[PDB]
Amino acid sequence: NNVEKAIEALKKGEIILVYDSDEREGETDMVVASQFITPEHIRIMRKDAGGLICTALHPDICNKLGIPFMVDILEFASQKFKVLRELYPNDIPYDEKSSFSITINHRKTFTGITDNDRAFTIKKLAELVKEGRFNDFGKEFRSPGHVTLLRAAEGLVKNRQGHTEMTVALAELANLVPITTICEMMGDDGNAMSKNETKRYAEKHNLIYLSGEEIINYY
Amino acid sequence: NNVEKAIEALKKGEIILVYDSDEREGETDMVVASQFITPEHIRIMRKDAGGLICTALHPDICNKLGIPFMVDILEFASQKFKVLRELYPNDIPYDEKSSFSITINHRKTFTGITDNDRAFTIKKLAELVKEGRFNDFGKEFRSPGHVTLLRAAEGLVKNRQGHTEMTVALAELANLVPITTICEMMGDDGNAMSKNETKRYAEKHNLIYLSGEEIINYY
Ligand SMILES: [Ca+2]
Ligand SMILES: [Zn+2]
Ligand SMILES: [Zn+2]
Repeated sequence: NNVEKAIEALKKGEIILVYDSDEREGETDMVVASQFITPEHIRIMRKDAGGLICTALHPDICNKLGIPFMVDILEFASQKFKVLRELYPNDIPYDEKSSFSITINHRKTFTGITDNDRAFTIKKLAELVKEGRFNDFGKEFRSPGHVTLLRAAEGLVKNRQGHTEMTVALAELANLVPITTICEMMGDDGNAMSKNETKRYAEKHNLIYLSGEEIINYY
Repeated sequence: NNVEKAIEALKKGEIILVYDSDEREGETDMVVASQFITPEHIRIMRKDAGGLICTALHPDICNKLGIPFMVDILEFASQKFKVLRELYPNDIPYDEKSSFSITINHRKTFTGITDNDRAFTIKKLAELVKEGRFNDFGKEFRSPGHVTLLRAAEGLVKNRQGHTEMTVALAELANLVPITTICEMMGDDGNAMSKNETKRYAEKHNLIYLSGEEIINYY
């Protein structure tokens, strides 16, 4: 129904809005299939959403490339930088653990933060995966950079119900490269844009709007 | 006089604009003293600037906190995570190393991304430093988070002339806690907002428009 529409929207390279849940973060993210990302998508995200621009990757891709969770990197590096051990995220409110990963940048980009640079870098990642050029990964990108990556949990929505898993799930259902770029919608009252408020944005912009349970049930 | 003008502005908790040299980044960053940060500050930055919201710390503050360069952490972790080996920052886009450090969220924040959460996270960090409670760092903050920290170079603008050093140097002259929060301004053409547009922006909002080399020369 609504999910199907969302799937069709993704194949056409459009942006969809996704609400997680009232009991979890209670935030709405703008979503786009990374293989169709454009400079215009980013400009719209920094302007109309305002959160962090992140690109979520399916666990299968992360494994083929050896991409780890950021916490695993810090935990290991604490042997030399002790303070990192003190910063461990053992108390995250809305969930057990975060999906944060490393941050990259295309060695070809200048500063890497402009809309053109980020869309370039993101489209390149999605393209290298779709073409199976895994051996060219380390060659095409560097790190750190300005493009933040997220790693979706093994089993997707079965073991974790975050925007990271949900959006990747939708891309899999659409038979696309399981890679998505998401950004949270912030409000003018210093908090996250309300559910009713993001919903309006969706209808007023002809975009499809979904909630966590809808996607999870379809999966 | 132009620099001292920006100084009086920083102490008043105002946002100042800085345009660096054209032979490096050729961009304009929004700048404000982190100890005087507010949700509105973040909101303005994400809407009219759009870049990455970063907090730059004086090298002395970094050493007392144990905060290293993100490149050092990845260089070390590459012993276990091979993917990081092929991403060695040997082709540094600008100077020698990236000023990028770790990302953090104060533990008493919820999602960390909202304007209130990020402003709280930056203000509490300024408070912790000003009160000299360095050993409380891990007690109050967690990593990774939604705010990106930058580590200024030893000797600041004397050894490195990046946005990170110029803005921190200012905080020193202003006799404030040497911690600043910066956001690069993005243009609608997909690139960084040009100097002509930043000047016009500074005028309409009546904000100081300081030059990069002016700050260094005065230092
Ligand atoms: Ca989140
Ligand atoms: Zn989320
Ligand atoms: Zn206090």
